[PDB]
Amino acid sequence: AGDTQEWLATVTVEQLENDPYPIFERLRREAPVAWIPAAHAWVASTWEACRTIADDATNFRGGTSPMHERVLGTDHILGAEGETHQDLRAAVDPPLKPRAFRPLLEEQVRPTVRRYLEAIRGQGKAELMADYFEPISVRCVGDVIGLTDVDSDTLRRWFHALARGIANTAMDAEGRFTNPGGFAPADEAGAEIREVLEPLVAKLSAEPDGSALSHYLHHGRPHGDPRTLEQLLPSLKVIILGGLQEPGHQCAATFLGLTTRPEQLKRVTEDATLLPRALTEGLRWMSPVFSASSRLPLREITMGEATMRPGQTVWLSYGSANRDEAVFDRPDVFDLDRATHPHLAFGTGRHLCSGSAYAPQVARIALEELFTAFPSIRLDPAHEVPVWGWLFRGPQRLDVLWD
Ligand code: HEM
Ligand SMILES: COc1cccc(OC)c1O
Ligand SMILES: [Mg+2]
Repeated sequence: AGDTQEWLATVTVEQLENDPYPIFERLRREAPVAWIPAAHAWVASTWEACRTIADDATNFRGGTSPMHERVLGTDHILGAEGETHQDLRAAVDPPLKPRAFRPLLEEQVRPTVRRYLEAIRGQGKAELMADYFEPISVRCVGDVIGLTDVDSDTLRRWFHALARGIANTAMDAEGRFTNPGGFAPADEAGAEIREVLEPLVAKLSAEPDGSALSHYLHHGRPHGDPRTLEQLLPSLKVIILGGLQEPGHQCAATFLGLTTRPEQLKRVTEDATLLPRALTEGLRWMSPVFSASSRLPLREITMGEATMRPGQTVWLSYGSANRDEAVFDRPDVFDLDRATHPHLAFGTGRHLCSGSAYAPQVARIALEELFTAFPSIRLDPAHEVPVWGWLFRGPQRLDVLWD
């Protein structure tokens, strides 16, 4: 145990961001829950540590951190419990259920996908993150969470700024931020978000219209007691971050994973019915919310060498859990035909991702149209694919060619 602690003292936030897999491989073997001094927080790395802490509503509550409070606000849906959590879920869940979104797939999602597809067609090359996956993700999600009138460039800037803020976790032994300037993008985005949402909230609070934000304010509420801006805003920032970022990362991770398996990529491009399985494997293989899910202990609780205390962040590395050798065979490989087993990329239990049904449908349509249009698509050998992050993880660029 002493060897493990000595090694953990050497781990930096930079190493976690740039080379997480060997770190989590060792943690799964030696410390299922471990204190990371560089991040002033615990991290759970095995499947069972993540699942147990995620699910156990008696000993753990929804997570938060000083980054969540700075970037999102204090009382966000991730941290909420009891009636407050059920009220926030009542606000945000209904539009994300299949009964609600099913018509929008062909009426809205596919036309949006095809608009971005048409813009890259004929080039024989693209950088799929900025040119395709991110605009699709932010537009298809933004259009269903009240942000139809925010352009894709702004939505992408917002999610990147908020995600950078959450990732700004370097802290000294006393828990003080060593890079407070890394919050400047999130502060700027937060002010812009509030300036967009505040007038809409004020208008729709008094004159509801059936739109997404109107439902967030009024659904499940007495007439005359709608939710207020501050009751919703931290949770809306949760969604602006992850709702907008994660689907593009699912697409990118699945695309990248497929390229590592040439025969599987070929099979998928010619049989779109395999896309749901590919997309599920993409989430397992490079979980977009790799470790940014979290819980807080409600009482002192010990797992192994980790004695966690109230108020301390326990990050759940679902991405490591999804790479756990005790659960999956050769988890480091993308395998379209992997033996069936659930994954934790959407979490589990009462905080299970509200978007877990909608996101795989956006990603399916995005990849269907891409592979139909460009069956010869491939990575450009003149570029490398930079992958980054341990809290939120995904490819930063996907330079491709096609014939
Ligand atoms: C493939 C894409 C996505 C992934 C991988 C993902 C992943 C996650 C994860 C890991 C959590 C935290 C679960 C936990 O702490 O146990 C979460 C929470 C949440 N996500 Fe998703 N997400 C995605 C897309 C979306 C979208 C598109 C939306 C909405 C438009 C959304 C809305 C939410 C909400 C509201 C929560 C909070 C649920 C709660 O705490 O009760 N997510 N997501
Ligand atoms: C810490 O921030 C987050 C963690 C997990 C999911 C999120 O958005 C859905 C999110 O915004
Ligand atoms: Mg230190």
